[PDB]
Amino acid sequence: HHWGYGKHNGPEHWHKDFPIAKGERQSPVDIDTHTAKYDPSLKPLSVSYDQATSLRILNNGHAFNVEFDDSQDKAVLKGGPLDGTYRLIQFHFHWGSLDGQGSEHTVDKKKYAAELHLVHWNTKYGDFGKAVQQPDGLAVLGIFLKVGSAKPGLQKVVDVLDSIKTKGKSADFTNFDPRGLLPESLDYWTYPGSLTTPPLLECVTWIVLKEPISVSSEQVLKFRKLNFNGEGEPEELMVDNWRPAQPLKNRQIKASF
Ligand SMILES: NS(=O)(=O)/N=C1/NCCS1
Ligand SMILES: [Zn+2]
Repeated sequence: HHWGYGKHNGPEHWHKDFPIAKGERQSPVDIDTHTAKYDPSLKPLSVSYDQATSLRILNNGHAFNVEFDDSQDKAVLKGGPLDGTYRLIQFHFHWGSLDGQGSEHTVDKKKYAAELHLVHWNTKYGDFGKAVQQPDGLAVLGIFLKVGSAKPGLQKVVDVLDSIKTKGKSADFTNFDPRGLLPESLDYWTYPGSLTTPPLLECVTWIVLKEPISVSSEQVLKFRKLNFNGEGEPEELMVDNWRPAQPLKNRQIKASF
């Protein structure tokens, strides 16, 4: 009976195996744009993905991860609220069964069709596993997806999904450029939070871009053809793999703009 997104194992049940689900800095959250305050102490955000080196794509039964070679300082996030350098290790998405839902964060209660998470770890801790024992161990760059025009930079991901339909399948996925997934503007909101999947660790500085990217209906429809189940098992489409907004508690959301 492991965790998932269904009636009997979904987000309302995670707290039994992962009590931090009811913690003081859980994610995602609703971003109330009128209560968010501009912070002139934030330095410019630096997304440096030119030497990023993707290696593989994997269906983990919860989403798909595009994994990077993080053995050297290549694809990094710096600046903004961050102290020091954070290295990209993977990205993945959360999405819905319908275009009117799928994002994890919300903006004045608005749900987007999907949300992209670029996961980075603080290099002062040496690797990802040590970083997730630290309150400033991770930085996740969150980007909203709306349905409209296609995102050309996403198509290479879309086109490999047929080869990883089911849980545990993976494929070679070299030379993917994550710069092709970024909107024009780097205007963001930031707050301290957590991973949004078990184990829900409270190690994340969230950086959520204000400008969504547009993807086409055909692109998101291909996400929704993935499966939560493994091969040869009854089909459960991989849809609505998002955690709803959690209590803000004693936090302030800051704006960079
Ligand atoms: N959705 S998320 O990016 O906050 N969750 C994660 N769990 C494992 C590392 S990334
Ligand atoms: Zn995520």
